[PDB]
Amino acid sequence: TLEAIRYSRGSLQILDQLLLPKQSRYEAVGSVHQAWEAIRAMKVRGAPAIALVGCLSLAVELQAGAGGPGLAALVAFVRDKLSFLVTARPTAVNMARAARDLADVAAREAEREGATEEAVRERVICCTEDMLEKDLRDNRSIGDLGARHLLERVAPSGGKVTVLTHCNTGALATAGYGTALGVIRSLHSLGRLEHAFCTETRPYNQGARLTAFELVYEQIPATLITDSMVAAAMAHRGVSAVVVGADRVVANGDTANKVGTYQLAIVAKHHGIPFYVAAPSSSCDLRLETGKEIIIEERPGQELTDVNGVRIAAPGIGVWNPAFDVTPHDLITGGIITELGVFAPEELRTALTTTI
Amino acid sequence: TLEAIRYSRGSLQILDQLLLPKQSRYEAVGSVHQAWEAIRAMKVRGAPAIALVGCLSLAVELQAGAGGPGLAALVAFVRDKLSFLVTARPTAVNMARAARDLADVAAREAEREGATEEAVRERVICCTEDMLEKDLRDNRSIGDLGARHLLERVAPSGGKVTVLTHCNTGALATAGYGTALGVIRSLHSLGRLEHAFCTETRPYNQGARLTAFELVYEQIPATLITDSMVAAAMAHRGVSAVVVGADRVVANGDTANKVGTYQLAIVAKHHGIPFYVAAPSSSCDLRLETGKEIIIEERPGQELTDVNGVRIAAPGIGVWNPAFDVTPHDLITGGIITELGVFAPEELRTALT
Repeated sequence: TLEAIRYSRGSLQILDQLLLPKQSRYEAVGSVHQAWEAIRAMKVRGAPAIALVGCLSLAVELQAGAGGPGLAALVAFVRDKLSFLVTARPTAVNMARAARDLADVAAREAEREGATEEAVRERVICCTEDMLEKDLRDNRSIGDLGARHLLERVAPSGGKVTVLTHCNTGALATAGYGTALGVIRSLHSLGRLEHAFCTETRPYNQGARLTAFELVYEQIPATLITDSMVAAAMAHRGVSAVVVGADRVVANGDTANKVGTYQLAIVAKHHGIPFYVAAPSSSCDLRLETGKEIIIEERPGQELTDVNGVRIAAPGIGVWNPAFDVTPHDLITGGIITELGVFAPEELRTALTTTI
Repeated sequence: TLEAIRYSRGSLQILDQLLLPKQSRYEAVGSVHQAWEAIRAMKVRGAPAIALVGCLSLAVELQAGAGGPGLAALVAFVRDKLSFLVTARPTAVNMARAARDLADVAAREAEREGATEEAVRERVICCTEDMLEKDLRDNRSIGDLGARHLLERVAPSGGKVTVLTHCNTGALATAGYGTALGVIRSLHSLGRLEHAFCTETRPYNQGARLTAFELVYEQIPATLITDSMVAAAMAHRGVSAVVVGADRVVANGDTANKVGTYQLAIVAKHHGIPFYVAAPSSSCDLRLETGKEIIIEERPGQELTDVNGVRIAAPGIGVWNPAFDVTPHDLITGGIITELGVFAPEELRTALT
């Protein structure tokens, strides 16, 4: 119901994150170029959402009858818009990945016997619409499967749970519903969520800005705390499970995620509560054997020292501003929640490649 | 060293913390009333510093020939200003503690045979100056004894250390030198400090504002990080020890301190590095046995949701803003550093009884 992407045939709107959280407002995305400019201006947030916004905007152009006339002029049209869509924010694989599928889908269809301009046009549109429903359905699965495994682990006989989360993994990082925040939604909709705790997530503040927003909007009983209150909250506020998202999960289950996650896992262990990572398999990168092989992005120190255009920190001080940390898999005590089920880290590699 | 208090007989100045960390400005305090206002204004921070600024301000007035005349007049004068000083900012009980003792000092001295007005005047000034020296010399023992113990524990083979700290515990929270930051200063003078890490310490941002300022000022090699960055810094930036301050230490060594401290202790233990609480014995409270007797103050949520007059947090979210958490003595693996030296939590009661 909370939608950062609104799409219907011939109609695409996006929620402008630049205006959040004071104001929630939608912007109409008329063209591939508008999507490109919106993605780059960071109105659209989350690699899976960014991918979906670019491809959906192509389908709007196609619905409008853009591309061609011809067919090879239309395949050419599609491939050009995608490779241009890949240019917007090559932060991540999602756009490039989706571009291949569709472009492959167009080619296979154009290469079909009796192929026409019209067949390719609709086919590309329909697969694009398949993508969107697929992300929504997947995120729903992560939330439901995650909520179920968690209840079985923590309160199997009935009884509510209190969940603490980190950064933003909800409707504002995805097509809709979210991952870790999806799990919270499912618990809540089952009437089994006592309370949700969300951290500020310095220095980019996605937890204070975006997660708090979603929880208020959903009228989910929630409390915001600082990153540094996480242990006290586990000790004195009855937290019984921790669920986080992932930037990247590697083959052994080591998980790169927004910084503070590795701290959360340590603190969860100490208070003996299960630590869950919730991520789609498209977020699991099975090339890397270990979290060692992950480069940690370091961002400019000013982004840590300054907030809202004003420097808070003392002048001259050195700064370390890693965007992420890596959580070793032995701390992922709850599991890794995917659209294909919840997995113990040692099981992840084999389960992803051998089950549908 | 950095001075938030510059005092000479007949001259008192204070660093204005409001203008930090962008500017350094020193303000004269010629009167008890002026000190009272600077304290209300929060130009002066740290309970021991507040108490000293007030007592020294009376000392400055007492140097002025102010108070009296007679003897019994001067005592009432001293006692009136001290009781007056307490009114400004009573959350810190250090001023109230100081007022009694000084009032007791003026009285005890007034009570001597052959008493003179002059003898009480000077005595009260001299006592005030002794108080300042004691705070300074005590904080220095905390730093020196802490650093020597920390080095023997962590780098017995020689070699430099990297220390991570939390909130502000330096010259800007004390009379000078500081406690946990005093330990970092002492490691630095010994040439044994590789680096210092200081946390932001949300939501009042003392580490970002004040600690960073102190470290830069002393040209101590230092790096500021967020509170959520602590685990990654231990694991990947070679932290060899954690040293923090204390709001309060109870008899078993359970320690109440600026929130996030309990988190640091957990994370420190994970990475197998010693956790140190640095606190003067005057901050150790033998009346409570156990951390379970400590009541945690919760501050207003707007102080967490807003930075610098602007709401960061989304509208309508509930907020928890405890000022402190309590660290169980089991996690204090380095020890408790007092002006007498480093104590294991279990040694502490008999050491201070």
